[PDB]
Amino acid sequence: MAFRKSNVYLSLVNSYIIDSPQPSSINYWWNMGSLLGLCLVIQIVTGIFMAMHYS
Amino acid sequence: MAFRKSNVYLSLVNSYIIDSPQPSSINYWWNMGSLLGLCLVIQIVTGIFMAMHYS
Amino acid sequence: LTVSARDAPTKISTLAVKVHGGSRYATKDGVAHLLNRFNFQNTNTRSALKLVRESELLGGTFKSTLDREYITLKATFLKDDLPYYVNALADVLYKTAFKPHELTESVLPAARYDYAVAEQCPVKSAEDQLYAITFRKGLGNPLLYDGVERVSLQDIKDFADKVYTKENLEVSGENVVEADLKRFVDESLLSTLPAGKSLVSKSEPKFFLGEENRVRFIGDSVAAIGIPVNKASLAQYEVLANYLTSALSELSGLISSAKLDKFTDGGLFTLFVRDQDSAVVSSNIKKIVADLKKGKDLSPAINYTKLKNAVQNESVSSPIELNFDAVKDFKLGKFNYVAVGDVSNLPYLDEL
Amino acid sequence: LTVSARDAPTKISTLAVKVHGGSRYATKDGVAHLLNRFNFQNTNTRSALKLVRESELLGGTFKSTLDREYITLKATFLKDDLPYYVNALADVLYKTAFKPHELTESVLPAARYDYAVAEQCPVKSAEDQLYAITFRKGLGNPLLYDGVERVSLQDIKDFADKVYTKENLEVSGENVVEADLKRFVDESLLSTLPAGKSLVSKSEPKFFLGEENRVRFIGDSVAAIGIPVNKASLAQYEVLANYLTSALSELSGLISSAKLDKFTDGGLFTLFVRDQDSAVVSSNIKKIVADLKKGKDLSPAINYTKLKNAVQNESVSSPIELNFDAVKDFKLGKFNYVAVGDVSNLPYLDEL
Amino acid sequence: AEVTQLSNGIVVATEHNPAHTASVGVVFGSGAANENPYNNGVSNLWKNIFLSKENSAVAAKEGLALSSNISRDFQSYIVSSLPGSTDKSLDFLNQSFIQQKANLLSSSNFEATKKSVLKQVQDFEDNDHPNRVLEHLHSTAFQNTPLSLPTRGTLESLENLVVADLESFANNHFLNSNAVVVGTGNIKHEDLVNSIESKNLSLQTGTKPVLKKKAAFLGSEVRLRDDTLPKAWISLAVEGEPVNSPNYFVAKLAAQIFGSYNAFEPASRLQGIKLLDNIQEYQLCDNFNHFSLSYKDSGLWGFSTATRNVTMIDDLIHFTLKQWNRLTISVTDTEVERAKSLLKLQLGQLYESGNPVNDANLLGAEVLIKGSKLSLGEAFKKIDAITVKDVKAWAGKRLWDQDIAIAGTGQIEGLLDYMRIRSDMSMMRW
Amino acid sequence: QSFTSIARIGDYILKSPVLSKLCVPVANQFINLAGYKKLGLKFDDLIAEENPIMQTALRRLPEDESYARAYRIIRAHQTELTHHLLPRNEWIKAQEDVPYLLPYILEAEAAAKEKDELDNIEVSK
Amino acid sequence: QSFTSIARIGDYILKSPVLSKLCVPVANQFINLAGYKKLGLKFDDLIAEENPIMQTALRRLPEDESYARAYRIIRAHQTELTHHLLPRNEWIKAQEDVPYLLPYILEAEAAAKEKDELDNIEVSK
Ligand code: HEM
Ligand code: HEM
Ligand SMILES: COc1c(O)c(C)c(C/C=C(\C)CC/C=C(\C)CC/C=C(/C)CC/C=C(\C)CC/C=C(\C)CCC=C(C)C)c(O)c1OC
Ligand SMILES: COc1c(O)c(C)c(C/C=C(\C)CC/C=C(\C)CC/C=C(/C)CC/C=C(\C)CC/C=C(\C)CCC=C(C)C)c(O)c1OC
Repeated sequence: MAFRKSNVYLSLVNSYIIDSPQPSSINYWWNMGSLLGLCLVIQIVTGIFMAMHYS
Repeated sequence: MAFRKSNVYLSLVNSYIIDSPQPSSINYWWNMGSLLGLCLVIQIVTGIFMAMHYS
Repeated sequence: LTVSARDAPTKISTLAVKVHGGSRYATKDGVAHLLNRFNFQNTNTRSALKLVRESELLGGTFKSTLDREYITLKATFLKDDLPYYVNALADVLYKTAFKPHELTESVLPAARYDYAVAEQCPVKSAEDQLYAITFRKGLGNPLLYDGVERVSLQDIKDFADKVYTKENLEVSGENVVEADLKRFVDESLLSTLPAGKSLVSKSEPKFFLGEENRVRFIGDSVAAIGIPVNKASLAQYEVLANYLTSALSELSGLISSAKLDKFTDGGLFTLFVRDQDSAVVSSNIKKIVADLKKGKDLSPAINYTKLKNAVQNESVSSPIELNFDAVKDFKLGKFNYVAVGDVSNLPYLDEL
Repeated sequence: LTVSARDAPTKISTLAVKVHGGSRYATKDGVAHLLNRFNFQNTNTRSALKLVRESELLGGTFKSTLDREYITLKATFLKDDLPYYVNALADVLYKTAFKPHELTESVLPAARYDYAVAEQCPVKSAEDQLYAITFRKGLGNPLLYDGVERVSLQDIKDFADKVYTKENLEVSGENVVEADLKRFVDESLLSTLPAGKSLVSKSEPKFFLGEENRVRFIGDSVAAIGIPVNKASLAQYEVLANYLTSALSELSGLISSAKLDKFTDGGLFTLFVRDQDSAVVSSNIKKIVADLKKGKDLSPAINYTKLKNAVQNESVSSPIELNFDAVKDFKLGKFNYVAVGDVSNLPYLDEL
Repeated sequence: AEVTQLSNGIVVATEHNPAHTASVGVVFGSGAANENPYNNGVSNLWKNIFLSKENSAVAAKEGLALSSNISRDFQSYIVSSLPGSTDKSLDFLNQSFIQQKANLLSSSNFEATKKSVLKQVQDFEDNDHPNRVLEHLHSTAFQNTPLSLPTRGTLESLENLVVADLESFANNHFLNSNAVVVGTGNIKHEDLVNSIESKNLSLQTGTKPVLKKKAAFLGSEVRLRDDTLPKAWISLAVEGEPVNSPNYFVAKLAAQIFGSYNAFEPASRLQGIKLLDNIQEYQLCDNFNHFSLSYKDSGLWGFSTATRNVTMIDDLIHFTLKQWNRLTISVTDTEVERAKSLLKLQLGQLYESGNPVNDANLLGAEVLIKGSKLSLGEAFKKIDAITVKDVKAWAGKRLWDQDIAIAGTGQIEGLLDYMRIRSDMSMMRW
Repeated sequence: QSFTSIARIGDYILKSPVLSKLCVPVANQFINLAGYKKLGLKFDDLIAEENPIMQTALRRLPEDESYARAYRIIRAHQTELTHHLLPRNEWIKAQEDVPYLLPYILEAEAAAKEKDELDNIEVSK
Repeated sequence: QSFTSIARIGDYILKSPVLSKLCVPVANQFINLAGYKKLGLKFDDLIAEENPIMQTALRRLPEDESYARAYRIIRAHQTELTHHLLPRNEWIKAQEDVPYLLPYILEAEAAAKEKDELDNIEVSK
């Protein structure tokens, strides 16, 4: 099978992000969850770099 | 099937910690890995409680 | 509507509704099988589930058996609960729902498993082959459903219409007060059934002799002979079967089984030679056909084959008796033959 | 060791080693099948893999076909590469490895699929049934392996020993210079084979007439008749088959197929009626047996059935010819019959 | 090996080799590609009365055998004789296509033939899933364009066809300028051409057919999902080569590189095809076969496949298309050389079978398009001259980042969307 | 809420000609405003199916209705994603908007309710 | 390291009676010190099996040897976990310590090596 399927780490990525079967009709309201993951990343990255200077 | 198998979170616990098939003959040298997980927990817990008082 | 009975000082009674609707009379192949498998499904007042849950609490079970001639609906229970099982059996005969989903979910699976159990026992494949070549379209009809011709839900319903009638059945209770039984049958849905006709034809079934069939089979090899019997010449073949299955005959340890299937209008005698390899099957039957062709008897089992033909207690309701203290001699005329198994290593009809 | 040939100004030659080792001569059931499936596996000098990879680069393929009589090892290639394919075919006949794992991994699977393809086409189930009842143990041997009796690796080897001999085979090259071919055959492992005996018996195969078999089958229904022919009376049956499969006969659109299988010592005529439901199969054959019983011909196809019996180009190496401009009349004596399919709805032999 | 073609009033083409029998026939330069959406199936119907019990008995008395073939670009009616009767075949041809071409279309004959091509085309759609899929491939690949019409016609245009439609078609396409008379077997050129120039009478000479609009490939798909079928059958193709393309042979060779496969044939599992390493591990299919289909205006290059592995169809498609990627970038010398040898072998087995009816169809179709037949030895010269550089230049134009056409039936839930398939027509590069 | 319960309340209203003449017009207008018919759906296509009753029911649906439900659902998703409604001549008409799955659902609920009753029956001596 | 290569080196030593008399005694003593025979194992039971060659080889092993390998391996694990050795009368004797799997391994390596050779053959005109 394709490597993205057979590899132990990549198959997680494949089943969640690549081949994951979505209902054809979901609208832009279903985009909020990815925006929440993005938000979580923005908060963590900017917080760590600030922590470097914070007392 | 048993709940420990059917539940989404518990089945992870079951397949890693409960029903996980081990070779009958592994000796005490195979106990070090759990001791490493324990160490990681001791370091994190004691570090967070100290961080509360650290400048 | 023949309502028999027989009391006793015991605790277990057994109602039984015999019905002339086995494979003998079957409009399409296996439909009698499907209907037998449809009994004790849902009625219009009682689900299959409730019937079981109720009868369990009372202390009795049901069961529906298929013959080459009879569909028998039997019920075994504690004595004093008689009316319930009379009305339960009544309900089934008069008004089973025949829902399309009961067909697909319960009846077809149960029948498919029935056919599968039988598909792997090579004496039964033989016995079926024997019937099909002797009586070519009567008792030689397939016992079980296998889907060679379509059977719809309607065909099963149409067949239930023909076969479940007042003229085509006999109520029969073992360990029952005949007074209360007749009283309960007439006071039920039994007496409110249409009574069409019975197909218990008196005319002897037309069987063809000197017939043989060969079926290839992975497993044990079995060679079988089958002889058509007369309506009156059947009680000698009965002693023959019990002679061949006894320590009196020298060739008893050369065969697997021998029996006479008694019907309402004749019968069929069967002999089964079965073993692993084809060499031992060839010899053990080539000997039998040669040893019975120069046959014998001298009424040696005449009290033993009367013992065996008596210990079939359920029989009573039993046909001809003193036909044993009559004829004691036996030849061996023309018969029918089937080879099942290692076929390229089994006798043809020529060399027997 | 009959080495035939025939040149031409073309680019594709085809070597072919015919060998008398089909189902006709088969010590155990299907062993000829297994051996045919074992050809072009590993030799002792060349693996099956290398043979393919080498022949591909040259530009030729191999192939091994099974008949009721012949195992033919054929090779199709570009013209000027002749010696290679002569020695390749030589290698196979003389020294195939017969490794136990080749049996389990390649040969048994390939044979199981062969049997499966044939198990689902009901005319072939019929054709096999026809052979098995006419010639009861010669050409009526099973064509394909199905495991009813054990066949070990040794049995396949023993059979290769009997059948692969100088006396039991004929080299035959289409589009080849006979000079170089004979030169290459004698200079190879072909001439270094043991030459036992040939089992091409001249005596007419003993066939039994008025035989019938009935096989139950889920699918299309097919009724077939099969007639034993004479060594000399076969070329009239050939025109019969081509008459029934032509617009001259009114009953051509009532049958699926009709043919004569010509052998070295006689033949078999077959007629196939096949359709979905059992009603149309019953009629279309009940008519044929009645229409040919009061048969006819008047040599209408005598040039057409000579056209068809000529356009079989590969045949040449062809038997009797001018037997067509001889007899033109046809009755219909006793034959053999098989019903496959909806069996409880198909004619018996009686009513035809 | 011969090719003698000369034009009298008609155009006569022959190829003789001492074999056994001789085949004579007329091959018209118009097929299903010349029909409409609405009279689609008229050619197939013509074929079927030509072989009707009435016409077929008249030939079998004389010891003649009948054969016909409907294609996309062309159409052929063929009689096989026994080779001295090469004259009595020309009698049956003219007694049909002048005399009986007003007697074959009798009310009772037409209705019994129409009833038989209806059971025929219905049986095809119900059961022949590989050819059904391949026919729908042409349908979507060439939609609203002559090559999209199926050769057997559709059930709906068929059952609404009348005698006048046969007539109108026959009067526009069975003309002299749209005909070639073909003879294969063993009979000489001057043995046939004299029997033709024996009788004159031109019949509708000077009449041309009707012109049209050119065929075009459109990247697209038709998905005939049926979960009750036990397999999935798929075909996938790019725009290939027309006959008389410079790359006619490069295309055919490219298809031979990946070739065809049958999982149950031991020998097939051993071929020198790199794709087989991928697909055999999890058994991604029961069979595939590549093709380079060529017609007058266009063609299809791709593959067809059948599989019971219905949860891994995406790996089948992915590995197959990654192999095809290689043709542009990394195909090896020895792959090309293997294909040359096997292309010759298969092209040989086509052009020289022991059956003259095939020879006639191959001769007829060729001479109708280019006015001549390229000899088998001339083809081999072209085949041997192909380099790795040629295949790469071809694939880079026809295969790499090009639209595809897809068709499938059966359990094709696992056949991913178009864009996923189409993205695999190339690879990421720096 | 079970369909047995919706049927109880609904049938009570439907019979009593006081409520029947009062409510059904309200209900009819609610159904038109809902809009599912403009997507080519029947109400019974809308029932949430991820539970054992509805899986039993859908299993028991005759083939031809099953293939039809499948088409209507696929056609609804495709139209939804294009942000259109169907051509009006393709809308489901009120005569077509039948409770085709309802009888299978009610049958399965009754079977289930009986099992629950029988698994919990008390006994008195 | 392939078994084809171990066999090459080993057979060269085994034939030349200079090395053969020098090494085999060393090798014999190494094998006794290894100790696997005291657990009831044959050397070939010890070969790491998680690769395609060894899976091909084990697949091709006759039934009776396969069941025997299975017992010896299970018996070895049980003895290992009890921190004992077997009774000495149960040890594998040198006559029994045969290379039973070696021929299947060598056969599979050759088949594999040929495929790799044929997949990569160059052509010269
Ligand atoms: C889900 C993640 C987080 C959320 C919602 C969050 C939210 C906030 C908020 C509301 C403030 C005050 C903002 C203001 O200045 O008015 C803050 C301050 C701060 N956060 Fe976070 N935070 C997150 C993660 C982190 C992480 C992982 C770090 C890493 C050390 C971090 C470090 C800090 C620091 C250093 C400050 C003080 C600087 C400042 O006022 O912006 N934060 N955070
Ligand atoms: C794998 C985990 C960790 C390791 C191996 C580790 C190791 C260490 C070491 C070697 C020191 C110096 C010890 C000394 O005083 O001589 C230290 C100090 C410290 N660690 Fe960690 N640490 C870990 C995780 C954490 C975490 C998650 C925190 C949370 C904030 C933390 C907070 C601190 C603090 C506050 C100190 C200074 C107090 C002290 O000197 O003990 N540590 N750590
Ligand atoms: C079936 O439904 C789905 C669905 O499954 C998915 C996956 C998506 C797509 C959305 C996503 C995949 C979101 C995924 C994201 C997450 C789960 C993020 C988890 C959170 C984190 C905070 C990540 C961890 C990060 C860190 C530890 C930070 C790293 C820190 C660094 C590099 C510090 C560097 C600095 C120095 C000085 C060294 C859908 O849209 C969707 O419906 C349409
Ligand atoms: C097949 O082989 C296996 C095997 O699979 C397993 C699982 C085991 C058994 C061993 C394990 C399961 C080890 C598992 C442990 C881990 C993976 C730990 C991961 C690490 C962590 C640091 C956990 C995360 C913890 C935190 C974030 C800390 C929580 C903090 C708190 C509560 C702060 C509280 C304080 C305040 C003020 C609120 C084996 O022994 C074994 O071979 C014999």
